[PDB]
Amino acid sequence: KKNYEIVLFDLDGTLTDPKEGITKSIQYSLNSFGIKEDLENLDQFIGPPLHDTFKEYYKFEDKKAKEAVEKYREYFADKGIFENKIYENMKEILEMLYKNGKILLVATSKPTVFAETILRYFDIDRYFKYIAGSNLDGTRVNKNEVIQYVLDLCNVKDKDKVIMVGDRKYDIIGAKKIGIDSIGVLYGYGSFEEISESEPTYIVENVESIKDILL
Ligand SMILES: [Cl-]
Ligand code: NA
Repeated sequence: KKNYEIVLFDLDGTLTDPKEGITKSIQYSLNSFGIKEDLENLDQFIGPPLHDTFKEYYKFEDKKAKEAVEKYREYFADKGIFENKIYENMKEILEMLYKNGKILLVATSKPTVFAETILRYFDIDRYFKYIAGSNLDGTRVNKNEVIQYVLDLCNVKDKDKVIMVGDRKYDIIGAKKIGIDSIGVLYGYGSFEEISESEPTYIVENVESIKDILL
């Protein structure tokens, strides 16, 4: 069994669930064009780019598609950003890791400002040394790039004591490009099919099981 000293976490689907704010932001946008939808029917739009949702599903023209994105962003910045749910038991495991002296980092494709806002909202920002996401109104940053960035801040030499925790293949692919171990979680947005096919170092069903691998 290996002793990991640096643990990286993705945000959405790993630490916190953004379902409420994302679906409500889409609903608000659709409403702006007179389209009524139940939030349950918008869950499937958590993940793909908004362009695909408005263009491929709602068949909005390129111009109407940008107006839809603007309305989404308006609601998200105002209220959507505060509509997240922390996964049950995550605060406890972060506290346990931190108290054992592990360095905890966030490496996410979500904009940094949003990641920091959310971690601050749940009073868990304090457990992370560095938090790295993408730029607001910028290009979505790839996972290997944000993982490398955050390790470089720690001036890491022994990459064997580093591990990435995430709920999507993108987290595992990122980890493999960097040459670090990974935990693929199943309680987020990645299916067992997806996670198992990405071949992470470990697979966990729930938050509590993270303890068994890291401690
Ligand atoms: Cl990557
Ligand atoms: Na995620």
